[PDB]
Amino acid sequence: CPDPVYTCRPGQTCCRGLHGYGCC
Repeated sequence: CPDPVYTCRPGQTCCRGLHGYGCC
């Protein structure tokens, strides 16, 4: 999640694990 806009909740880190961008 390089872009400024956040897809997930704040605080949580964005991980590119699963096929789809997620927050873990």
